Amino acid sequence: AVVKCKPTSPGRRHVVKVVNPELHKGKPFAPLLEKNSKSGGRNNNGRITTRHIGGGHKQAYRIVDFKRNKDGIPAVVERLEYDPNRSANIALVLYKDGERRYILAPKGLKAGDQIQSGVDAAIKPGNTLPMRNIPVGSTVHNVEMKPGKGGQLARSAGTYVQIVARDGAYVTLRLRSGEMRKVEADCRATLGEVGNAEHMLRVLGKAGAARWRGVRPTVRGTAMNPVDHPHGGGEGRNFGKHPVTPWGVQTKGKKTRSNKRTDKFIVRRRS
Amino acid sequence: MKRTFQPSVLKRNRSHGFRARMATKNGRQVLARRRAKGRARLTVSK
Amino acid sequence: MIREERLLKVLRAPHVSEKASTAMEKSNTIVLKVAKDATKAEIKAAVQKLFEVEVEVVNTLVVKGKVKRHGQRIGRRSDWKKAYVTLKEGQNL
RNA sequence: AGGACCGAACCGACUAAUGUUGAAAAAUUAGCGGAUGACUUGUGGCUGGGGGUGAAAGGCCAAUCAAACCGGGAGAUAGCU
RNA sequence: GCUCGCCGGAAGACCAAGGGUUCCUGUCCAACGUUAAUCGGGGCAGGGUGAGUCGACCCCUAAGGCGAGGCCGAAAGGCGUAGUCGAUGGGAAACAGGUUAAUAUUCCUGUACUUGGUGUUACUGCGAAGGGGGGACGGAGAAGGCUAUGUUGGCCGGGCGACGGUUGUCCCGGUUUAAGCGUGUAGGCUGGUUUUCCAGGCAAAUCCGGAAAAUCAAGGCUGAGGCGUGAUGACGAGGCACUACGGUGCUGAAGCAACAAAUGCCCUGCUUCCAGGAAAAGCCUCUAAGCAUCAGGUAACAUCAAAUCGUACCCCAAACCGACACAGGUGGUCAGGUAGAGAAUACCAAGGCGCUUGAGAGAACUCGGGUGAAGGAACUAGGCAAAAUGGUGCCGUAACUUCGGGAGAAGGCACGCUGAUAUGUAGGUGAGGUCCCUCGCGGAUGGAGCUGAAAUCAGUCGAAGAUACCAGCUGGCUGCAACUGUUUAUUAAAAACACAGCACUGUGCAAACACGAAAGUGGACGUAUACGGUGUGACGCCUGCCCGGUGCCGGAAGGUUAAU
Ligand SMILES: [Mg+2]
Ligand SMILES: [Mg+2]
Ligand SMILES: [Mg+2]
Ligand SMILES: [Mg+2]
Ligand SMILES: [Mg+2]
Ligand SMILES: [Mg+2]
Ligand SMILES: [Mg+2]
Ligand SMILES: [Mg+2]
Ligand SMILES: [Mg+2]
Ligand SMILES: [Mg+2]
Ligand SMILES: [Mg+2]
Ligand SMILES: [Mg+2]
Ligand SMILES: [Mg+2]
Ligand SMILES: [Mg+2]
Ligand SMILES: [Mg+2]
Ligand SMILES: [Mg+2]
Ligand SMILES: [Mg+2]
Ligand SMILES: [Mg+2]
Ligand SMILES: [Mg+2]
Ligand SMILES: [Mg+2]
Ligand SMILES: [Mg+2]
Ligand SMILES: [Mg+2]
Ligand SMILES: [Mg+2]
Ligand SMILES: [Mg+2]
Ligand SMILES: [Mg+2]
Ligand SMILES: [Mg+2]
Ligand SMILES: [Mg+2]
Ligand SMILES: [Mg+2]
Ligand SMILES: [Mg+2]
Ligand SMILES: [Mg+2]
Ligand SMILES: [Mg+2]
Ligand SMILES: [Mg+2]
Ligand SMILES: [Mg+2]
Ligand SMILES: [Mg+2]
Ligand SMILES: [Mg+2]
Ligand SMILES: [Mg+2]
Ligand SMILES: [Mg+2]
Ligand SMILES: [Mg+2]
Ligand SMILES: [Mg+2]
Ligand SMILES: [Mg+2]
Ligand SMILES: [Mg+2]
Ligand SMILES: [Mg+2]
Ligand SMILES: [Mg+2]
Ligand SMILES: [Mg+2]
Ligand SMILES: [Mg+2]
Ligand SMILES: [Mg+2]
Ligand SMILES: [Mg+2]
Ligand SMILES: [Mg+2]
Ligand SMILES: [Mg+2]
Ligand SMILES: [Mg+2]
Ligand SMILES: [Mg+2]
Ligand SMILES: [Mg+2]
Ligand SMILES: [Mg+2]
Ligand SMILES: [Mg+2]
Repeated sequence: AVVKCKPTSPGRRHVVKVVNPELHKGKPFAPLLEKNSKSGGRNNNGRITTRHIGGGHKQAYRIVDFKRNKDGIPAVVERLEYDPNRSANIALVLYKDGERRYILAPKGLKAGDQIQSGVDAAIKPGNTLPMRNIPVGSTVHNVEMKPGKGGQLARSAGTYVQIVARDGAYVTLRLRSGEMRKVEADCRATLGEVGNAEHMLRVLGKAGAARWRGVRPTVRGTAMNPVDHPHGGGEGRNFGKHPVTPWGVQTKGKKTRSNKRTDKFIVRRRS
Repeated sequence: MKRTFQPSVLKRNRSHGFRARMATKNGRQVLARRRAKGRARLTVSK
Repeated sequence: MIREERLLKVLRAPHVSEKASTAMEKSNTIVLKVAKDATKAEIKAAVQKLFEVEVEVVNTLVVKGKVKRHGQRIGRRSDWKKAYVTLKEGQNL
């Protein structure tokens, strides 16, 4: 539910919450939880290699099943949960053999719904098939790039791929970027979109809300001294340079894709 | 006012102690130099 | 068993003080200087063997040696171990 | 409920006076701001010098910073005093 | 020694960190101590630190470190797997009283508890490097039930007052007791129980998960406190006997209740929210290989063991960090009384101190304060500084507004004491007694007693009743930045930085990008509703024209054009 907060304080005036009542109010399933401590955007040399990352709430990692490889055995959605580690919600599902798994919650799935995976599975949202067994035109998510590897594409809240064509060993997919891409038709996809499409309508409303999510401040290059950043310097607000990154590469138009290995699999780029 | 020396024996012995010195070649050179100069105390250790 | 040679090393001296005197009269406890590596087990065994008495329990402390100046040179006396040896009954040592 | 309000602890440092061979190589006094948070704090850990780190002041990196400190090249060079 | 003053959410007490003998005693006064010193954290000597239960070590892991092989790198080395370390976190168990010049949960007395090894006896499926459970976790809020503790009364001992009065509705003091053991209460959670089946838990499982049946409903788990015991003890005001007059020795009354009550406990609860809240072992259980009338397990009992190191002392400080016996800095714990919302503030208790030069004098001038005729900002760059405002309840409150605000707008009134209402009320607590009783730490009734607002009326004192301390100045116009934040440690706190929001642009995952000769790693156990870069900076109304220049994107005919 998209809900505006009332302006009882200046930090609340602009907050827009997305509140789902279906989300389990209790604690997650413990055997699918792991520790995932934070990085600060710092690598094994201890250097900041991605800026603007630090703090934020402690988070446990939910082991989500992106492979969706337990074929033939039906499963019931027990409950939908909040996952802190991603934008989509997750569903705790119970397989008829007494095994529980987390999956990415599709749009329109609810506690009680039955899902299945495999070649024989019916064409309904939450069902994972090899994409050769999925009608051309179908909306899908959690799409594999290599068979058995696990879903890598359309996983974020609201996202989905369309199977625009199938030609033998390959399906052509329209991705959320608008990139037309080829993928092996043995690659699995789950039917339907990812849920929580209202995620994007959330308004954080205050600085601290971003800080809660572990995002540290961005200082503009033009606010720095020349020694710090190409945009640095000036007596007043000055610029007079072509926009670049902190390492001097043009950052308004210049393409940076250089991967000749995977160029064969791209039918048409996003444009 | 908080001055710069804020003593901690653990931090002392881990930063500058004998076994830290011994752990790297540059640390072992430190010891070699100090033995050559004939220092009574090679390390903070003692 | 602890060997007799070991036992003949562990007990160094009777410690003499007012506290040691009071200990002996009040609570039948002899205060001994002992070897710094002497265990409570070794002290009990030695007192029983050498002083021919029956020990209830040994308590031990390590005394840190004093830093002392001697003609403008700065020394340090050795650490030593003291043992409060509680005797049973009336053993009388 | 709240980067909500008033206000101690706690964190800070707007004004004034004092002090300026100080009580103090940055404080004291009287006022002052924040005070459930983008808060504050203990312990431990990690990032190293053209390097770090920086809600960005060229700030900070052991009273040192438009390139730390220590040793070395080294008795640099000094048409200057 | 007697007065006086100061601190008392500390300037008391106990610690960690850090220091290291500064501790106690005797002796000394050169030097040290901002003076003197007979004194000392000074000199010299001697003494002093006692643990199965406190802590460390130890078992277990976090961040992170190291790292057999390995991968990578001119060399040096880098990274990392298995492992192994690493607390600031998880893991067995002791309390009260007494005692030293100096230690004490360590000694002593009394009364306990824990784990492990043996042996003995009985019972008996034991067995992991594996499975499962558990450990095991957020912020906020709310309300009960409690206790620490306090107050008053009762009780007991003592008093009858340096000056009017004081045998009383009078004064002073005490009125304390643990862990453990037993009991299972307010509260919290959850339906139990049995049978059968099973694509799951890498194998197996009797366990966990799942499914289907039947049956029964209280069953279990957890849990403060109270109560009993511990305790016929200990402690105890005081009295008596000594004194080496500092201190000991000896004996010992009362030792109850009510009320109030935490920020502590039940509560790792409950409710609620979004930002969605360690790990591993101990522990419990399950089996595998294996072992088999054996080991081994369980229980009882007996016996033995529980080492080693720390333990003095300071610790918001004269002992640590600051060159100083330096107005500085330093994390945790404890939390008395009266007034008060309070850990604010004032005065006090316990306790601790008067800050290691004093003595006079009573000039200018400086510092820190108090008061001020008439005037009242005329001062000045500027109301800088000072003066002022200041509480609670109630009445009342504008433009404008994003409808929240603005607002404590502004402004105003009441305020002490005494009596009455009512010998103390509303309210809270609740004894006895009575009745019921799945019979108890029960329920209902009942109201003794205790505690106790707030108000109204009447009276009364003073110049003044929020009397001290404490404690908003207010309003009008306007620039800038939406806001809370952040910043030049030590002359700049701002209009600067950030910020939510917006936009552009890159990026298809072995992502872009970043660190890195590399291997790797971060981005991310994320996947275009994502991530990076750039500019703008809430919100409202909006954001015009120019692609010539420079840059980027696309194109690729033709011109030119490298190595070869
Ligand atoms: Mg960023
Ligand atoms: Mg931004
Ligand atoms: Mg600047
Ligand atoms: Mg440049
Ligand atoms: Mg300009
Ligand atoms: Mg210009
Ligand atoms: Mg003993
Ligand atoms: Mg000991
Ligand atoms: Mg606030
Ligand atoms: Mg405020
Ligand atoms: Mg600051
Ligand atoms: Mg101040
Ligand atoms: Mg405030
Ligand atoms: Mg500048
Ligand atoms: Mg500096
Ligand atoms: Mg240079
Ligand atoms: Mg040369
Ligand atoms: Mg020279
Ligand atoms: Mg000394
Ligand atoms: Mg002394
Ligand atoms: Mg002198
Ligand atoms: Mg003299
Ligand atoms: Mg001395
Ligand atoms: Mg390594
Ligand atoms: Mg190797
Ligand atoms: Mg490790
Ligand atoms: Mg270990
Ligand atoms: Mg620890
Ligand atoms: Mg003492
Ligand atoms: Mg009580
Ligand atoms: Mg509190
Ligand atoms: Mg002590
Ligand atoms: Mg002094
Ligand atoms: Mg001081
Ligand atoms: Mg402090
Ligand atoms: Mg105070
Ligand atoms: Mg006072
Ligand atoms: Mg004068
Ligand atoms: Mg004056
Ligand atoms: Mg005045
Ligand atoms: Mg006047
Ligand atoms: Mg006047
Ligand atoms: Mg006037
Ligand atoms: Mg004027
Ligand atoms: Mg004038
Ligand atoms: Mg002023
Ligand atoms: Mg004033
Ligand atoms: Mg103007
Ligand atoms: Mg501002
Ligand atoms: Mg400054
Ligand atoms: Mg300033
Ligand atoms: Mg990757
Ligand atoms: Mg700007
Ligand atoms: Mg324009």
